[PDB]
Amino acid sequence: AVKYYTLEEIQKHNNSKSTWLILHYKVYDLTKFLEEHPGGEEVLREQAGGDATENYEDVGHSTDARELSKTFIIGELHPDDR
Ligand code: HEM
Repeated sequence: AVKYYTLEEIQKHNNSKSTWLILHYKVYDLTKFLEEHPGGEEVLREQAGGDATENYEDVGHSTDARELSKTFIIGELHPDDR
């Protein structure tokens, strides 16, 4: 099965308690990854609650980074909001 979230509910996860963001229509919960991110947490918090696909691809993450990102996927963006 697959869980779908709307932009409306995703935007609510941008506080000290929860940090979600969208990348290529997938929703990631990076709450616990903020302090481990080699790129720092400020760059993630700034994109929280929205689509950060361009900024993500702009930096050109390595293969290993993309493999690791999969562990943080909690669902996908609802088809109606794409
Ligand atoms: C999906 C979660 C993400 C994972 C697993 C992740 C992982 C990493 C890793 C492992 C690196 C080290 C370099 C590399 O291997 O490419 C890195 C660097 C970096 N990340 Fe991320 N990242 C994520 C999302 C993002 C997002 C959304 C942004 C910005 C909007 C971002 C901005 C950066 C920057 C600026 C660097 C440093 C690049 C440099 O020093 O040249 N990352 N990230």
